[PDB]
Amino acid sequence: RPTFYRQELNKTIWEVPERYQNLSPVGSGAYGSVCAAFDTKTGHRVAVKKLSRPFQSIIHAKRTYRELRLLKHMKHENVIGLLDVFTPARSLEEFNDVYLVTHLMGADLNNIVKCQKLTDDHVQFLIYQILRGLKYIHSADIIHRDLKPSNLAVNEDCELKILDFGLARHTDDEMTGYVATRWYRAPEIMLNWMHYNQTVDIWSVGCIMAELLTGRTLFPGTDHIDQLKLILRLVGTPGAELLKKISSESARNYIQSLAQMPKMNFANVFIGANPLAVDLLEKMLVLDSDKRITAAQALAHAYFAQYHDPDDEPVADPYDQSFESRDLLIDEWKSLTYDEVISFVPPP
Ligand SMILES: Nc1nonc1N1CCCCC1
Ligand SMILES: [Cl-]
Ligand SMILES: [Cl-]
Ligand SMILES: [Cl-]
Ligand SMILES: [Cl-]
Ligand SMILES: [Mg+2]
Repeated sequence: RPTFYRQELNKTIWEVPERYQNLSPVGSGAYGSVCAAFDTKTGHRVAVKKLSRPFQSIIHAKRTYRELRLLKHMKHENVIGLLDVFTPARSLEEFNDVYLVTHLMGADLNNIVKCQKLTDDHVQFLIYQILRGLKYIHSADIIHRDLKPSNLAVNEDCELKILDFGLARHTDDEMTGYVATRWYRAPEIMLNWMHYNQTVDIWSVGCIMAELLTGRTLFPGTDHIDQLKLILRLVGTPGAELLKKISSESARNYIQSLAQMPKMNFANVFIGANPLAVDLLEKMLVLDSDKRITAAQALAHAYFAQYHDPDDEPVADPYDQSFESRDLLIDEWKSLTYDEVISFVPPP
């Protein structure tokens, strides 16, 4: 057990191992209560997150367990991973706080890139890395649900990591109005058309790729309905095949109230873009999710010929998420979380 020291940060007392020095509050709070630090064992600048009393309810206790399980599993160059997890408690009986440590992320895609279009070579490399990480995520049967520029960390060498695992689900209010947290969502999850699956994340990648090519948001809707109208103008109104798959009777009735429209010519929307990029966008931005390209298929598309290497695009170890359908009491979720803290093994 390391020696811990105490200091007042973010309105509470933080107690951390001596290896972490120069703690300073960082960020806006979007990912929790976070400080930047220098890790003297590894030489890295790190982010340290404190979960203060996270066993206050069944919902919070299970969410804490979920975040630790997901972060402990993710081991891929293009996905956030866990450097350390610790508690100052010496036993289960005094266990109350959890701290998580990762690499410190400087910039994201949209603080760096807002209002600006990038060169085609840059677009190839950035989208390639998103798809490489997504192939890994999907091979573990995890659905991200919230890919957007603010969740993509990027360094000076254009290297990228996917963020946002195990946090609270987004609220109705967070999704209302002229807001970036809805502009990247697939129509079937935005409007609860049907039981969705991992294909929702490929729609989001298409929206991100379009924005890197043009410098502009693809579907900047002022509300859910305005956004649906922007989507259907580009990709066309649904045919009878997809209408049958919309299990919501009320949503199906609303769709039929709209005049029918054909799919637009993407070469006349994305004027001047690499024809191979136009082709890939047509395969991602398909209304019927069953027919969208997968991450593994997209890595083999000719647009990525200068980066694709099928011997260096790994998949994940199996991820048991049977806990997600299990009902337990607060103290049982707490004991499961403690076991995962004490069993952590750091990376090489
Ligand atoms: N759970 C997370 N998803 O994205 N980022 C996350 N956290 C950031 C701060 C350090 C802990 C991990
Ligand atoms: Cl230490
Ligand atoms: Cl504690
Ligand atoms: Cl964003
Ligand atoms: Cl597992
Ligand atoms: Mg999110």
